Amino acid sequence: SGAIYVGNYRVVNRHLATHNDWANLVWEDSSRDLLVSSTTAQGCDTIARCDCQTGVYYCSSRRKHYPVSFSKPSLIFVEASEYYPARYQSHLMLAVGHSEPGDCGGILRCQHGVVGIVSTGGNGLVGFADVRDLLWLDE
Ligand SMILES: COc1ncccc1NS(=O)(=O)N1CCC[C@H](C(N)=O)C1
Ligand SMILES: [Zn+2]
Repeated sequence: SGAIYVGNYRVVNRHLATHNDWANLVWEDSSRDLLVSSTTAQGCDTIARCDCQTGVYYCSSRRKHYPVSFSKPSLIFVEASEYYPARYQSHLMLAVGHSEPGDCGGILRCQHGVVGIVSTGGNGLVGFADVRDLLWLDE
């Protein structure tokens, strides 16, 4: 679990969005596993606008932060799950690191701000949904 809170927006994994997220929907994209809902309170986070390929993510299944080198956002094949059919997920960045399904929503940050959230994993890999190209989150 986990979300990004920026301005009057809440960014969550689309497969973990609640009834309240869908009732206050701003934008969603199944191919990216992202959903953004509106909030009444001002958020605590800020978004990186950079090309960093290293950073630190929070792993709830270890209660620890880990440093990572990750690939540039790209279209990657993701096996079928209870939430989606087998498909290509876009804007996904991979890194070597521990993750379990409940780790989705953990934030990946660099020195500039939030880069993305955990969205995929397995066999010593962890995949993050990028949010740096969503410029409208800042206005
Ligand atoms: C070890 O398993 C995981 N670890 C972290 C996050 C996720 C998994 N499991 S997953 O990649 O199969 N995943 C399951 C939930 C939906 C996700 C999606 N973005 O399509 C894909
Ligand atoms: Zn950066």
